[PDB]
Amino acid sequence: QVQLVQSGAEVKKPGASVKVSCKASGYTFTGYYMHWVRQAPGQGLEWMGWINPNSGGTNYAQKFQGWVTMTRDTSISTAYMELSRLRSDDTAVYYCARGGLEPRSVDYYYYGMDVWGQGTTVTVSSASTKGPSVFPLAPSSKSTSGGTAALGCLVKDYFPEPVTVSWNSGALTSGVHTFPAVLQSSGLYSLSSVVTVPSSSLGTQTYICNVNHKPSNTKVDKRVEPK
Amino acid sequence: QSVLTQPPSVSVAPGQTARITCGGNNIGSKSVHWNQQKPGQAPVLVVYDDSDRPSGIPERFSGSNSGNTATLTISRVEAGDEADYYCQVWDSSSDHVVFGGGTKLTVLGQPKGAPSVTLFPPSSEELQANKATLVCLISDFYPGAVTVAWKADSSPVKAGVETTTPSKQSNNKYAASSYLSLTPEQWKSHRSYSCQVTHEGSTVEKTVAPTE
Repeated sequence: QVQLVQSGAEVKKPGASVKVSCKASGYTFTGYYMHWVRQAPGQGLEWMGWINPNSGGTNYAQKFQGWVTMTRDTSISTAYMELSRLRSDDTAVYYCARGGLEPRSVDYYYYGMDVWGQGTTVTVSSASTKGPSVFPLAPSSKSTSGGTAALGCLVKDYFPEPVTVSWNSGALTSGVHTFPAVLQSSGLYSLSSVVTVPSSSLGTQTYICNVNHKPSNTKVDKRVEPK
Repeated sequence: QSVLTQPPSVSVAPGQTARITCGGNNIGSKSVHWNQQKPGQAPVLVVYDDSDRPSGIPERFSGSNSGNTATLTISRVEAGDEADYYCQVWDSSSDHVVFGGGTKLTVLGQPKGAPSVTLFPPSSEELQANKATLVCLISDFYPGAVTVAWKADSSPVKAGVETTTPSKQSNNKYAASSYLSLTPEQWKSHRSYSCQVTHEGSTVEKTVAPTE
């Protein structure tokens, strides 16, 4: 059961640093090179370098020299990668991946990158943490078509991602469409969650969207009522 | 050094054979490995040493490597093969792994569909906080390309618009959304506002009005 398990998502200001980790299990950590590969959003894989977990020796692609430091702790079979002085265009998912078998030996076999960690998102933004303003999207005659009514919640101007929305504490799940967030030019996000329900059921049933923004320690239950 | 050149997109009908090329100078002399990356996931090694498969990978995935072109070949293409495919070599001048730029495989034949559009006006709660946002939700369209334009009383509004890129829904159609920010005075001073969605040459337009 060969696994690489990376540490959790990180959100940073330009100029800051971050240290991400990659815990290996199910094989002999010191017997394989560890690589790191990043992927900026919507873009291709970019190899960063490798570390030899047996010696600690490293090798960095050119554009990662001088601000990337790969280390390891063999005690706990863990590789680390420290990124120094982040720029906004370092925003990316950062992967560790196990590489060539038996470093510096007659049996050296690089057959690709056969096992990948799950990735660590690193978001670099000058925006500052901020909980959302949650507003009802009231069902009206204009939000109704053919006896079903659409109502929802606007989750406005928050940072960073993610936010989760449920409805009526998890009891209302059919008809729920939570849209992916827009990143506005202010650097803050907005998203909406909408639910289609029987227009005869408004008046008898209460609708509450439950918004959780864990990065700001904020939760909002917003009642959504007809006009 | 080894600069690996892949076509950005390849499309193929179900059951057919997809070929994704990876071009490089004397790539034939290096061992080429191929990773598959499905939306949302970490990459997966699908072919190594030009033609071998890791255990678990179906036999429909094969590759060749000769001269100046390596080729990932996917036989009997299923819709579950939609993914980004990357080739990879190891440069000998500097123990440096080089990736190709990636190839998007789109599997053809999914049914087209015009967008459904729902437009909400500013809530009274927001207006009472001295702000106003119009929300235009766009769903169930395919293919996943759309253009969004906003009007106040039929003249075009270009400031204050924020629109997502489309993204796949669980039913394999796409969704997007667009937001128009304005002041409560701007919202009340016009007779109507419109969100107008263009998809494959045809438009769906929804209107809201402050006094409604």
